Amino acid sequence: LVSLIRGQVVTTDGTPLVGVNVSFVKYPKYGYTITRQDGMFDLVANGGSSLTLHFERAPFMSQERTVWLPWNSFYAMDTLVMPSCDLSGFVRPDPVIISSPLSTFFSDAPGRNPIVPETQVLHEEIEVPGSSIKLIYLSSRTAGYKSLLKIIMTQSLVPLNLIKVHLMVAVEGHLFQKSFLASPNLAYTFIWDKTDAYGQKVYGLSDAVVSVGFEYETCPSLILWEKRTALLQGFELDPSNLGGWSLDKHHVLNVKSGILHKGNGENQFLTQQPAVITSIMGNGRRRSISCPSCNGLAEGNKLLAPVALAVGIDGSLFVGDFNYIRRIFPSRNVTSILELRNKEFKHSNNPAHKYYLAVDPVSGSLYVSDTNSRRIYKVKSLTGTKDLAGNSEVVAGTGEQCLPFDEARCGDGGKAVDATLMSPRGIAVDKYGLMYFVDATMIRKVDQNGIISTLLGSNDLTAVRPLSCDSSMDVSQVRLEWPTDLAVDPMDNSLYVLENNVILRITENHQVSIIAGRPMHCQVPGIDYSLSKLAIHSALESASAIAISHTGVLYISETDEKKINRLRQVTTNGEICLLAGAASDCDCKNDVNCNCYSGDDGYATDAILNSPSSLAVAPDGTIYIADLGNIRIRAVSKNRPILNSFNQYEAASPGEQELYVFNADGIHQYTLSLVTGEYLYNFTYSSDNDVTEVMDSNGNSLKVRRDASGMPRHLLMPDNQIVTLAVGTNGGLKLVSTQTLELGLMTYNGNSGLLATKSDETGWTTFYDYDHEGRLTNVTRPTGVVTSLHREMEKSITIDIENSNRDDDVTVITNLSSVEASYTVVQDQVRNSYQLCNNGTLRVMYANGMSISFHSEPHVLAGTVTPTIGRCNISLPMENGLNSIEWRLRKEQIKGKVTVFGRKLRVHGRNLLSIDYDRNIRTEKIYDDHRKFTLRIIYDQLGRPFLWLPSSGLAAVNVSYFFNGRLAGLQRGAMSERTDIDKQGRIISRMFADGKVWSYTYLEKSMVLLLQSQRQYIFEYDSSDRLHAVTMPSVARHSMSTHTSVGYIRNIYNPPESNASVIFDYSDDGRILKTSFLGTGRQVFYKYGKLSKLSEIVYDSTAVTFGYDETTGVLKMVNLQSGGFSCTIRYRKIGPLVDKQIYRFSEEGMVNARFDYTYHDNSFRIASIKPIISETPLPVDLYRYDEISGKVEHFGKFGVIYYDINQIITTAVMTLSKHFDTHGRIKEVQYEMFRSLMYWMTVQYDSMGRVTKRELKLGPYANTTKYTYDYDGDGQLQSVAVNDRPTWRYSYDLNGNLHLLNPGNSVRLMPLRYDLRDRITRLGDIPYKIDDDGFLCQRGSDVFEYNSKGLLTRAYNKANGWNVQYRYDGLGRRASCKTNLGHHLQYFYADLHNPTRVTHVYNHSNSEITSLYYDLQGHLFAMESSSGEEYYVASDNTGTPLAVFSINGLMIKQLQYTAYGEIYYDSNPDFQLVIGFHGGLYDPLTKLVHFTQRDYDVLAGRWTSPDYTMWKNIGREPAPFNLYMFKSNNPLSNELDLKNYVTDVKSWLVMFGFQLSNIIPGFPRAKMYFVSPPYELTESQACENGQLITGVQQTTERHNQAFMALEGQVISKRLHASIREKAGHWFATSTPIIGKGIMFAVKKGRVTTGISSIATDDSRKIASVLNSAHYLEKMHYSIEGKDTHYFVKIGSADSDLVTLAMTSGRKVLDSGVNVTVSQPTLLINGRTRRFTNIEFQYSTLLINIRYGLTADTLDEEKARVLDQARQRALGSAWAKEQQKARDGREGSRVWTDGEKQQLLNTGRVQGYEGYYVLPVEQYPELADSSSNIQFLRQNE
Ligand SMILES: *[C@@H]1O[C@H](CO)[C@@H](O[C@@H]2O[C@H](CO)[C@@H](O[C@@H]3O[C@H](CO[C@H]4O[C@H](CO)[C@@H](O)[C@H](O[C@H]5O[C@H](CO)[C@@H](O)[C@H](O)[C@@H]5O)[C@@H]4O)[C@@H](O)[C@H](O[C@H]4O[C@H](CO)[C@@H](O)[C@H](O)[C@@H]4O[C@H]4O[C@H](CO)[C@@H](O)[C@H](O)[C@@H]4O[C@H]4O[C@H](CO)[C@@H](O)[C@H](O)[C@@H]4O)[C@@H]3O)[C@H](O)[C@H]2NC(C)=O)[C@H](O)[C@H]1NC(C)=O
Ligand SMILES: *[C@@H]1O[C@H](CO)[C@@H](O[C@@H]2O[C@H](CO)[C@@H](O)[C@H](O)[C@H]2NC(C)=O)[C@H](O)[C@H]1NC(C)=O
Ligand SMILES: *[C@@H]1O[C@H](CO)[C@@H](O[C@@H]2O[C@H](CO)[C@@H](O)[C@H](O)[C@H]2NC(C)=O)[C@H](O)[C@H]1NC(C)=O
Ligand SMILES: *[C@@H]1O[C@H](CO)[C@@H](O[C@@H]2O[C@H](CO)[C@@H](O)[C@H](O)[C@H]2NC(C)=O)[C@H](O)[C@H]1NC(C)=O
Ligand SMILES: *[C@@H]1O[C@H](CO)[C@@H](O)[C@H](O)[C@H]1NC(C)=O
Ligand SMILES: *[C@@H]1O[C@H](CO)[C@@H](O)[C@H](O)[C@H]1NC(C)=O
Repeated sequence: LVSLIRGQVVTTDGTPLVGVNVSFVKYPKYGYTITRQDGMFDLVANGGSSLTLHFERAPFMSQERTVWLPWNSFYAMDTLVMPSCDLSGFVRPDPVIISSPLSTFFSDAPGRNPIVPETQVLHEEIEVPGSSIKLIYLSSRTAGYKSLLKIIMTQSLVPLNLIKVHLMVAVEGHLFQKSFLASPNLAYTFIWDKTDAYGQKVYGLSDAVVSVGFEYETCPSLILWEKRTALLQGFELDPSNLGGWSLDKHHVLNVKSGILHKGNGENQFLTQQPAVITSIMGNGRRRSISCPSCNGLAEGNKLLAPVALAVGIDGSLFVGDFNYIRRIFPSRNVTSILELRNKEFKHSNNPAHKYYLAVDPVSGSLYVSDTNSRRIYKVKSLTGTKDLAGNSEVVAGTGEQCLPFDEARCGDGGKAVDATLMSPRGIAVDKYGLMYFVDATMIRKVDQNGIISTLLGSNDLTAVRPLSCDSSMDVSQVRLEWPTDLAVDPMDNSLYVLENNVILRITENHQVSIIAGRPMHCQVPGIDYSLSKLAIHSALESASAIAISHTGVLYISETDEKKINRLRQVTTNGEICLLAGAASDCDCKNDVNCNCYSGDDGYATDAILNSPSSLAVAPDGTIYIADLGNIRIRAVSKNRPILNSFNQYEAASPGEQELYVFNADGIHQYTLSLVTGEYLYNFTYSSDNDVTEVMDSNGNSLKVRRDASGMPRHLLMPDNQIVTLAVGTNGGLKLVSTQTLELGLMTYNGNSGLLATKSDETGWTTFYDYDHEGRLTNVTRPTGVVTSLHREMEKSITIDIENSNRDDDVTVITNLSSVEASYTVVQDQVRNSYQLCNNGTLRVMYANGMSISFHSEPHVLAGTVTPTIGRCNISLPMENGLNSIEWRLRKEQIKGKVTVFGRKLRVHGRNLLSIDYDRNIRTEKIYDDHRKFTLRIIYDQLGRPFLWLPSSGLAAVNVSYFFNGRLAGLQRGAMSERTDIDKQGRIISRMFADGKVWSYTYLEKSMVLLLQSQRQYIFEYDSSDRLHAVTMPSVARHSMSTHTSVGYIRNIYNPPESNASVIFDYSDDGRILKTSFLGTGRQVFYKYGKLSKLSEIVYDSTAVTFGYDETTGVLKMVNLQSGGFSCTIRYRKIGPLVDKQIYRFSEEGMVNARFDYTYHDNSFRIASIKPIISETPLPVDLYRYDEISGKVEHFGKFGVIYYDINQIITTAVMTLSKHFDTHGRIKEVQYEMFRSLMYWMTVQYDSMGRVTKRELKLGPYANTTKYTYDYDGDGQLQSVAVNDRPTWRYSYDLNGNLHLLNPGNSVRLMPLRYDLRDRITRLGDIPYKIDDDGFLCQRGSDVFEYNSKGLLTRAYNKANGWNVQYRYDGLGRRASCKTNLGHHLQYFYADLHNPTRVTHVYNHSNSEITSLYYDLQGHLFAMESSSGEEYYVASDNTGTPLAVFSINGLMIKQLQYTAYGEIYYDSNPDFQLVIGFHGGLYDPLTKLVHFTQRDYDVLAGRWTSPDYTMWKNIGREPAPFNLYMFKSNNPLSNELDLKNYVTDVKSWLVMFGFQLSNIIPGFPRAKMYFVSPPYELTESQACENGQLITGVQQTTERHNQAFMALEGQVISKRLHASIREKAGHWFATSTPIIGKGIMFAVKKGRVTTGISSIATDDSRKIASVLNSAHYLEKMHYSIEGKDTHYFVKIGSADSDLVTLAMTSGRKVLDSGVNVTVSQPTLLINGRTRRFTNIEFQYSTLLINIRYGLTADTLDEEKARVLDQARQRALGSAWAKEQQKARDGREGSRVWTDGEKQQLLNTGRVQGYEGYYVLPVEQYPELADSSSNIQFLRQNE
């Protein structure tokens, strides 16, 4: 094409000349330029060919300079200044060039984590109301984000004579020059502003030319130069033009650089993807020698034998097609230009008849050199004349072969035409027009005059020295053995020789050196470290051809003709890698049944070549291969989108299942579904190509209302809502707002475009700091938390990530090479490795020992432009640990259009599942390979799934949509739930299939949910749709608030007319830190360690530690320590899988346990469990599975049969048959023993899935009992009839409290009483007591002791004389139960998939172990004793045991329960059953059923504690609720949820018994929990999963998720409006003390504040006072409900009092913040002190500052706050102890009658004092905790 030249002309000193006439003459093209004051010359010339330039000046010598021009680039010419010394064996410069990585990383959740560590990028977002389209900010899409180039020119060792080092950097016309002095480890970092020489923005990717010169003391005039190329990222295109922000769905394609810039922040550098191979000439068949119809199109045109290739100055490819020389024009047409009369059809593949081509860059002359004719020819006419046989002229040679020892030296010194040649081989023509050629074993020159000479002069055997491995010697010392190909480097102007599998370089200074290949001089032990990526250390296997690109890249052809047929690439850095040609399993030359032609229109590295003979590099950088064996010319091109028949470009995202359509200019037209082919988004533009409308598939249009210049004004949302956009004078988006909400408020750093601040409606301001390079260095939050990023750019780029509040330091190390980008994420000694290879492979090597390898293939629909993960190879650290998953993609085309898109999932060559989409009928067929499962998903005209048609006669699921595409209703047979919406899109009605209607009324931020029973719930909201208050039907108002605190976000819930606050403290990343119950003082502290995983849980006097392995990072230990008692759980793992679980106890009587696990070969499936309880080995339980479905076929002694969705559990003795209805609900259970029916149950449901009828037969001879259930207007259980006779009646409060029941078997109707907080107070005559935290305290004479974690530690009754104590493990599970009546049991959890499931019970009274066996629904069905006894359990639809049968099929126990779980009949009370009502642990003493997180009272029919986490989502999903009610007062039916409407393939598969989790490693296992497990338990399972801190970790996750995706499209199953959710913010935000626009940072306990433009004057006053203060770390407490934080200031308060404009008292600011100035006098440990005290307070948040002058000020305040907290802890502990004595309850210590009386009268006991159990020195957070205090006398 066309190139641009730019250079400077200077004098001797360095002054630019004001008058130089720069001239150039080439073909008919003429031109000249005259330099100005700057001394710069700018010229336009044709690229590729060599151009000579003349310079004219008056008092200076007129000089000429010839240069090799790049094809279509901006050439920066060397500076012009207006020979005796010889450097041989001197050290050449070997620079290490490190470029800043490409911005390929982005965030999956910019709202959760905006930090991209590796590229130091800020990825932010703004959610807008009325649309799912977001506004995205990416800090790399700015002017401030510069391109870096670290050039390490010297190492630790400097050559002795080196004095000066010179540097040159050439980027887009710019020429940077700098001189340095010789120093060890000398480096310079070049910064590019992404502009050209004219100050214009450069888009995409650019090439930099780095030149390093070495000046020696021996010769100061000459400098040893070395040229290297580097890739620099330019400006990213801005598609949306919204003040530096983009629309989430709006993309742009850079057509020139081949980059897909997605609006969501995702950048796809398409040219950096695997290279593509295509056939440009030939059809694999030979043409006739006469060449008939050889003049036409190149593609498919028959060849004979392509032996030579050369690219002309025109861009034409000259083909040495044996007999004829054919020219391929840029128009892709072929014309024969020369016929060689000495070529015969027989000698086509003969090496003796092989000739070589070369193009002269001065004049486009083509030179031919035939080895057989012993001459060199020049083609006369390159257009081809009539007589083609005589279109050549002799350049060199007469035709006769001269003898090796010629006297006249084969005509040297004279004319080339008259001279004689030995055997001419490879030819190359220099920049100056000098012709070079290989003549037998030497290199000969043919100059401009026509005189022949010898460069590498042979026969001088005396001066010849063997080839030096490291140093470079002169031409005279070099001897050549079998040289073939020759080429000139268009960047160096050096000559490259291919000689006996070694490539050598001849510089312009006649210096020879090895560039590629390993000679026998230093073969072994030449290199001790062996394998390396360098070309010098890699041996060449039968090399045949060489080619050099204009960027100095060397390509080497290697052909063995048998199996080795490949093309390798050698980059400027000296690294060698495979470019094309896979290793063929078949012999191409010997084997007759062989095809060595494949891979065309696919990836080059996968393709199989056959005998490559010649290479040539095209103007665009594509490599041409003379594939002689396949009679074709093949092209290895950069991966690029191709213009289709419609003049459009197509790119795709397989992960999002989207296809993007762009016009010829790369402007985004449409987004279609990659599966469905239906339009998802349509983009319309203005005349200036500015985006004005985004129209989705549903008809929702988001209009961008613009100005005539394209300036954005506002967004017109699909609901006709206006979102105001205010762009600043710097061009940056300043404000995003609605008529009520301020969605975003942004400031920028000058005109760089770098986001300085970003605020939301809550007033939360985040501050961003960058370095001079525009890389993110700090992120400061209003919590005072700072995230810091530090870069160290060396041979490897290291980024250090630190947080001010945590010790979780993360470091990312990046090593970029020719083959791969290598990443290492380090957390202490735990190292995770990631490798992103050029072939498209992503390899993860986890610290745990497991490795995952994702492999890319071209997409079947989108082509080579989009690689897809079609293979996944997993490796576990074990004997048979290799696993493999495969996705096989297919297509069906009718009339050139896609009809069917098929995907098949395979494991070890077997089909598991097939997901096929038929575009004609709009159906998605999901089917099994063995006729077991079939599901059809029907899509509507808008491309939305609306109907799910399953097999086995199951009820179909169908959905309704509103006009805007939002889900309107769901239906599954007779069951349906519909909604109606406002004009505002708010739900106004909710209709159920039973006729139940809920109304939703909206009145000024308040919502009123009314039921037909006239029960009313009022939800009061914020502008941000977060709850302020909830009024219950009882008219009791619950209140909530959220506020930014110091180091966390505090969420407060206040019960009605109470100050007993329930607080949930969350970190900035959304992790729980503290759970507080201010009513009694209950606290749970959560700590996170160096691996960013849970490290400690502290509550009361109990400390739970989580130990991780120093190297693997896996959870090794969980240790609970509560004084003397210790409970330790230890794990051993095979990668992330548990293979050993140990239980250890410190207690005297308690027994230990061990569980050994084995896994099935080549899987993640558990094969066996071997238990050892109390050093007594138990029998091994074997697990057998179906390899196609993951179905458990055998477990222990039980066998499982699957038919449709029904299951049969069999043994030689028993058969348990479970029958399910069309809705997947249990309809019949049939338990048979010895071919006789022992138990049968039938369940019948109403339209809504409520149990209406249950028939039960308990025993083979017992009668059948019929139970009928009736529900009230709200679906609450009203009555229960036994054989059509009313037996039970239930009634409820307006709040849903059960206030009337028939207890047990009684006819009597008993009333239940409640308080305003819904806490029970009475059950008939029996009084109940619930504490201020909401926990069960007393039931008449029964006393209950619940700890801070909400676990029952002790329960007793002094009157009835019974006492029960419980012990728990570190994961919150009940470990033991011990009574004063002899009972002592221990519980174990051996099931890895169900960690809350009690699998084994150790009984201390008989020393026997009971093994519990559960069915596929989780219900108990069998038991096995270590004594040899076997029991068979009959369980109901809720998993409640109703009957037990002996080993001989005899009913030994029969239970009858009420609807709420109270036992009224027991045939054998002495037979103790561990599992009770609803599958929990039933206690006959307490009458409670224990589930790991909550306890259930069977007498009251409610939970013993509230689930305060309900408050988190009740605002988003408003519904009738009660904190204590059991299953919405429907205890026999499965809880009603939207999950009952099966709208996803994985959920349909689960129903059919399929367990994809067992066959697809990593696939999510379906959760089988009634009660949600505690945080630490779910965390202990998920901690083995890969972290997501860095960008490479997030890239890996995208690969994992895209591989596990089943359906082509998934619906958003939500019948509620989408709410903008913040991390750790649950409720309506309280006004912050740290105002909007104020920066607040707490680094190592030191406070620093900053101010932005938007900050108010009163907010700046608080900032000024808080600056330079010292925060009392870990010493912040909840005092009288207040979130009090302590600070100290060393100096006088005078300066700060002037700022506050006050002297003393209280002042109220504009925000409402209270400022109190006082001078208190404190008495701490007998020491009196008076100081100034400034207090800042808003609602519960309180910030206190103490002023001092001494250095001990911080230490004195620490001693003051701890003593005050000690007084609070002691005051509370003694009060609680006195209350225990008053109530008649058992105290913490055993007191005598005198001690007890002293406590009752005074409040304290003489000689006794409260001491900390957990030391306050290590646990300062427990300083005010009364539950951490123990009363002891001085005897200890
Ligand atoms: C942890 O370990 C603990 C052990 O350290 C463990 O506690 C022990 O648990 C077992 C099993 O539950 C207890 O044994 C039971 O004892 C029952 C009490 O009966 C006593 O009183 C009677 C007087 O009224 C005596 O006649 C009777 O004597 C019999 O037992 C003696 C053994 O001590 C023996 O030497 C005698 O020869 C004599 O046979 C005894 O002293 C007892 O009732 C009970 O038996 C029933 O249950 C067995 C299964 O558990 C059946 O195999 C057996 O056939 C019995 O069933 C019948 O009775 C039930 C209840 O009435 C009915 O539900 C049945 O349908 C059935 O009824 C039919 O048959 C009757 C005639 O047999 C007839 O009258 C009916 O009309 C009907 O036709 C069992 O042996 C043991 O005492 C506990 N030990 C201690 C120290 O606590 C604890 O459970 C473990 N915990 C966990 C969680 O695992
Ligand atoms: C699911 O499909 C059924 C059809 O099988 C839809 O039911 C129809 O609903 C209309 C009212 O909208 C009634 O007039 C028809 O009589 C119903 N058809 C029959 C015979 O079932 C139903 O609306 C769909 N459900 C949802 C929520 O999309
Ligand atoms: C909830 O309110 C009660 C009553 O206002 C507070 O209890 C009082 O606290 C003061 C100071 O500690 C004592 O002098 C009183 O004797 C207490 N009254 C009684 C009878 O308890 C209580 O501290 C408040 N709690 C919270 C969480 O703010
Ligand atoms: C600023 O301080 C005043 C006074 O301490 C707070 O007002 C008191 O609020 C309580 C509880 O709402 C009332 O019982 C008192 O009667 C109020 N006293 C006065 C004199 O107003 C006020 O709430 C504080 N401001 C904020 C936003 O926390
Ligand atoms: C290329 O060759 C075809 C014959 O195969 C001919 O029809 C066409 O006109 C040619 N085009 C050019 C570039 O002259
Ligand atoms: C920002 O981070 C760097 C990390 O090298 C640190 O040196 C610096 O003190 C930080 N500054 C702020 C704003 O805390």
